[PDB]
Amino acid sequence: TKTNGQHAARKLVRLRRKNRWADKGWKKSHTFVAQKANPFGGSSHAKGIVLEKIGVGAKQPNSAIRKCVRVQLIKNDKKIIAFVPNDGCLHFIEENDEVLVSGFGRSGHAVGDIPGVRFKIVKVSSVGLYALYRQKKEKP
Amino acid sequence: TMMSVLANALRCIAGAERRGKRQVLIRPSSKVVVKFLQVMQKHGYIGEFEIVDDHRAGKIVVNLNGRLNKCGAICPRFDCTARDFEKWVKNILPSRQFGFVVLTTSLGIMDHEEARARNTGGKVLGFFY
Amino acid sequence: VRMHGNGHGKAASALPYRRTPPTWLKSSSRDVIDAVCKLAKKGLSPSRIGMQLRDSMGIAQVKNVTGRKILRILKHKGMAPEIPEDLYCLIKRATQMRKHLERNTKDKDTKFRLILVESRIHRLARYYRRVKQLPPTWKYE
RNA sequence: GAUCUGGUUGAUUCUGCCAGUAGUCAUAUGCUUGUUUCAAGGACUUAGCCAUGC
RNA sequence: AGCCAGUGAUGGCCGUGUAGUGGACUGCCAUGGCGUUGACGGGAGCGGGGGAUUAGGGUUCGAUUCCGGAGAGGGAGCCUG
RNA sequence: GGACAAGUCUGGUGCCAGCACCCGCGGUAAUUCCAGCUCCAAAAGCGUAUAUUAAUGCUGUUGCUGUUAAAGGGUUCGUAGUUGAACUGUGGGCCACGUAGUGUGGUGCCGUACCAGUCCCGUACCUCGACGUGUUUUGACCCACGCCCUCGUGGCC
RNA sequence: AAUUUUACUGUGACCAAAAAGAUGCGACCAAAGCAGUUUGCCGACUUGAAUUACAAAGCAUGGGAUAACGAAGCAUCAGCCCUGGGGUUAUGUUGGUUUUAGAAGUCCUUGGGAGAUUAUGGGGCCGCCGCGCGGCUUCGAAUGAAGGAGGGUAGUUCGGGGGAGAACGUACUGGUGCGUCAGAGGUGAAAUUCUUAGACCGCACCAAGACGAACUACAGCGAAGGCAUUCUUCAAGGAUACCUUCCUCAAUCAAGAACCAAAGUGUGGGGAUCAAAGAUGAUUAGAGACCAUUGUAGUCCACACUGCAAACCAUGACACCCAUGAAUUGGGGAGUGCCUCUCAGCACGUUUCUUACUUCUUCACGCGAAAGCUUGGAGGUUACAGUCUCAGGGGGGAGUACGUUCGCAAGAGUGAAACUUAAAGAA
RNA sequence: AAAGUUCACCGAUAUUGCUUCAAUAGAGGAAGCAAAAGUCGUAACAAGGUAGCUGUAGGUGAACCUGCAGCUGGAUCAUUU
RNA sequence: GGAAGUCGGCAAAAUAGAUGCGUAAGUUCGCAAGAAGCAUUGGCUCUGAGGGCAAUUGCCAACUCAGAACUGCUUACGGCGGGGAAUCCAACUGUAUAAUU
Ligand SMILES: [K+]
Ligand SMILES: [K+]
Ligand SMILES: [K+]
Ligand SMILES: [K+]
Ligand SMILES: [K+]
Ligand SMILES: [K+]
Ligand SMILES: [K+]
Ligand SMILES: [K+]
Ligand SMILES: [K+]
Ligand SMILES: [K+]
Ligand SMILES: [K+]
Ligand SMILES: [K+]
Ligand SMILES: [K+]
Ligand SMILES: [Mg+2]
Ligand SMILES: [Mg+2]
Ligand SMILES: [Mg+2]
Ligand SMILES: [Mg+2]
Ligand SMILES: [Mg+2]
Ligand SMILES: [Mg+2]
Ligand SMILES: [Mg+2]
Ligand SMILES: [Mg+2]
Ligand SMILES: [Mg+2]
Ligand SMILES: [Mg+2]
Ligand SMILES: [Mg+2]
Ligand SMILES: [Mg+2]
Ligand SMILES: [Mg+2]
Ligand SMILES: [Mg+2]
Ligand SMILES: [Mg+2]
Ligand SMILES: [Mg+2]
Ligand SMILES: [Mg+2]
Ligand SMILES: [Mg+2]
Ligand SMILES: [Mg+2]
Ligand SMILES: [Mg+2]
Ligand SMILES: [Mg+2]
Ligand SMILES: [Mg+2]
Ligand SMILES: [Mg+2]
Ligand SMILES: [Mg+2]
Ligand SMILES: [Mg+2]
Ligand SMILES: [Mg+2]
Ligand SMILES: [Mg+2]
Ligand SMILES: [Mg+2]
Ligand SMILES: [Mg+2]
Ligand SMILES: [Mg+2]
Ligand SMILES: [Mg+2]
Ligand code: NA
Ligand code: NA
Ligand code: NA
Ligand code: NA
Ligand code: NA
Ligand code: NA
Ligand code: NA
Ligand code: NA
Ligand code: NA
Ligand code: NA
Ligand code: NA
Ligand code: NA
Ligand code: NA
Ligand code: NA
Repeated sequence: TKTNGQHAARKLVRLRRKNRWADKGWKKSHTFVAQKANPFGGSSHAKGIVLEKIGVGAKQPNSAIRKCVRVQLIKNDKKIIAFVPNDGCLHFIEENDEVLVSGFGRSGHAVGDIPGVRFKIVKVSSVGLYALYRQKKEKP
Repeated sequence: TMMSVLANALRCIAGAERRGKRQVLIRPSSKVVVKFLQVMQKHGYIGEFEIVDDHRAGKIVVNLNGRLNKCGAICPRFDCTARDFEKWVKNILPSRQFGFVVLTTSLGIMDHEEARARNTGGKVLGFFY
Repeated sequence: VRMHGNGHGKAASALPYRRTPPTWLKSSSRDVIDAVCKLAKKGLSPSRIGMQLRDSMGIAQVKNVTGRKILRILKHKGMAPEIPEDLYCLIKRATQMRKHLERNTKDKDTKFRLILVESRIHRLARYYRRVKQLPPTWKYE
């Protein structure tokens, strides 16, 4: 079969080092290109400023409008598209406000039938969007 | 080419037992092969065998009795300490109630039950059950 | 398998189990050594000497009577060849191929076969140098 | 504890990846919090800038 | 995929400086030293004792209380001991 | 709804609003959306995001795959590297009886068979004197075992 | 004088604590911490054990598996013992002229005991072509030869294997000379084409270039790509036979090297056929295509390049085991037909054997998701270990971009990512 | 015995020039991927109506067509005994 | 002050020897190249290296290169390339309207 040496550890070490670059999971954690292209510099959340409110359509089998916003980040001035969850909840956003943005799950992959959206709105004016939805708090 | 005459002989024997034969012929044989056979014969696993002499490496005729299930060499001959006997048993044996792992120590070739009694260790050679 | 090809041949000689002379031979050990020395004086190779005794004198396996191999006998008497006979015969063949190729430049098949022969010479000469049968810094060409 | 499940077909047996699942003196944010014991606490980014007292 | 030598690179000889040996340094002499068993260059990163996950083999984290090293906005010189 | 424990309950909306980590639900009777009532998990705790370990035999030394699913170089030569045939030899006696299988000889040799005989068919049998079992008992083998061995031959004694 | 080393294994040496495993003790339990317990006094029992450690290092035990040295055997030759001869120390002390005699060295010779290889053979004359006798002088101790490798000898063996010459064969095209007279060619049907200036057809010749039909096959040879008339030549290659020689010389491979169908490139030749580009005629809604008539590069040779194929058995090389029955190619061993010299020859029939291409429908076991594979296995594998090496990692972006090496160019080798998708795929 | 003079040595800092790394604007020219199915056709899947495919060279609105050599993964495991 | 002059940097200015180091794009691999750029240079007093011929010694010839201490400048004969980034044309060396090309 393969090499069975008792003095062939060098060949087996070189083989594993070369072949470990072939899986996308291991390569993503040792290459530094993902962090640069990621709007969050490897961070759980980020803070930004709302530019305008947009409505994106859903993918083919479904049919809806997904009520996103366009957000310009603060730490590096990159522009992203984020989705505001739950019923209503667009009237709590307004323009030029400051929001906290988190990932959508799946670590950069788009989610659901929303085309190319991978961020969700968490806090607006530093109160909490779900707390506003449940009326546990009032907008400042 | 032929790199291990111990791996060869143990492959011939386990092959003939799979088919159901009563005798095998083994070439080219050596001292290590004969000492391995005596360990299997002493535990009552093969039966009588005889060495035919040419003025070269000889040949061996072995009589079977339907008791052997498998026998094979371990390559390369790893190293085993007297505390490492169990780990090998858990890996290459069907159960710890029966079976044998044959080692080569400085006392001589002998199975792991005898080696533990003398409290020694060495390089593994093979197994049979 | 052959070392430089695709042939699987098995033709060879099988030597007898009984090494004693066959008791009808006469031709004592002293006479055999005399015959070997006489033949080598005529330029015959060690392999050709064994053939001549076998086919005409009844001596099979010269080692079995006089106890000495043919090359050892010739070395003791100081008539051994300068280079080993297998190396000499390979070199002679490579020379004849090269002489042929100087007039036939399009013989690409003989060019392939010449690469195989010279690879054999360089592998053999490396061995004879390690076991000191050839002077160190001996080169084929 | 030496364990796995949903998605390719009109059905079937595969390769294979997506998704599920349990931890983390591992960080942050959301909701909610009676008692007690033990406890880490401006490394992450900016070895950036510093009133006053010791 | 080659690296090192004017202006120290590897070694030798008397010397000088140091607390002391030393190419640490002056003069002279020789032509050496390292590298596919990965030199030279580049990227991430304070070492370790140790933490997390655990059939077994492993994978990963370790700025942080103990030990060692280094620095006092940036970088160089020096007195007293 | 399923993975995954827990409603074929009752109102509202009508591919809209929304849910949905994945498969999917919503176009007038929605087991999936917004609510009420019950129920389930675990509980002073419980969700979400990102990174990482196990799941993963999807990095395989233990331990993967390569005819057709991803994957054998167009074919030979060849250096560093990795891997490489057999051989020098694992004593001998007595102890002592326990034990121990072979075969070895002999021992009795019943009972039957068989062998050679008698009557005597036929063209079957009946009578009469070794050969083979299977009772015991020798020779080596091995296992339990103390000593000796100039522990091959010599050569001393 | 003498005077073996390493790895592996047993047991000791040598190793801050905290953390980790744990030995003891109800801190009311526990996470903890090393402390604590007396049916009471001026106290007693006291504890706080013992472990481990990637590799390297250090004393000593064995010698089985291993690896480091050495040798290449004529490169080696060397008895042992015992006489008997020849040739610093003391001299109370110190310094010198001194010396005992020894010990070494050489050369002689006397007792003995060994030898792992007979001292035999040669020189050697005489008298009886051979023939023994007498005196005689002169000068063989090493394992064995792998159903591992290499080399040798033989059948002047075997074959579309390779390179050079000289010829041969019909055919396509074009000419020449005769004959004949109205069409010929092509298609599903036609039209571009040729033709009374004699086409097509018939016979005989000539020139030039290419190609070797039928025989020709589940046949042969070659590393692959490939290879088909005869005769003459040159150097090779495999199998078989062998009581020849040699004695581990081997297997497989980064780097490096040589070869490699067709198309393509450069420079000289050659130019019959077919035929990319191009031109006409058709068909069609259109037809740039398929069909017809043509036609340049190419197709052929020499010398330099290129280095890609469904370059396929889509199956890397070496070694072992493994059930049957009919065939076939080459070598070897042990009744029938032809038979005046490549002839003590050549075919065939029966039985064995080594090598090669494979077949079973009356071919295993076994394996595989299946189709299928099965003595060059895709078997002997969760009962997982003979040895080496080249690739893969969901589908696309993409064999793309950038950098670099090679190339005259065409191109070849090496080779990402951002983004995007839940399938794509196999039987 | 201070101030001071001259020289050697260590050397901050500035200017200039090279080298290297990381980010960045740009008229125009292209490529990929999505959305809606808008226009033109029908190359592949059946002998897909000229079997399909690989390498290479030329051509053309687009799928593609044509020449040369190869393959069956073919639409044939097969017919002078 | 530094091309604002002028159709136009015309004319002038400017660079400059030698030695050590260093040198880009592009390329037909020969070049481009003195690319670009940086440093040194006087006088005086010494030291070392580089040879020949006769018997280790003696005698003798040639100026080149390298190094050190001290000392000085008013930057001080002559002679001696300015450089770089691009577009158009012609491949290049050569010839050619004696007296406007
Ligand atoms: K071979
Ligand atoms: K796999
Ligand atoms: K041969
Ligand atoms: K005519
Ligand atoms: K031909
Ligand atoms: K045509
Ligand atoms: K290829
Ligand atoms: K043949
Ligand atoms: K078969
Ligand atoms: K089947
Ligand atoms: K390329
Ligand atoms: K084509
Ligand atoms: K220039
Ligand atoms: Mg599918
Ligand atoms: Mg900080
Ligand atoms: Mg750091
Ligand atoms: Mg840090
Ligand atoms: Mg510290
Ligand atoms: Mg989730
Ligand atoms: Mg429903
Ligand atoms: Mg993991
Ligand atoms: Mg292949
Ligand atoms: Mg290639
Ligand atoms: Mg061996
Ligand atoms: Mg502790
Ligand atoms: Mg041999
Ligand atoms: Mg004609
Ligand atoms: Mg023919
Ligand atoms: Mg060609
Ligand atoms: Mg050409
Ligand atoms: Mg031409
Ligand atoms: Mg034509
Ligand atoms: Mg398979
Ligand atoms: Mg395996
Ligand atoms: Mg992939
Ligand atoms: Mg057709
Ligand atoms: Mg079609
Ligand atoms: Mg078609
Ligand atoms: Mg003006
Ligand atoms: Mg001028
Ligand atoms: Mg350059
Ligand atoms: Mg200059
Ligand atoms: Mg000109
Ligand atoms: Mg003029
Ligand atoms: Na080979
Ligand atoms: Na801190
Ligand atoms: Na300090
Ligand atoms: Na600071
Ligand atoms: Na596992
Ligand atoms: Na494939
Ligand atoms: Na207790
Ligand atoms: Na307690
Ligand atoms: Na405890
Ligand atoms: Na094929
Ligand atoms: Na391939
Ligand atoms: Na490239
Ligand atoms: Na199918
Ligand atoms: Na000139």
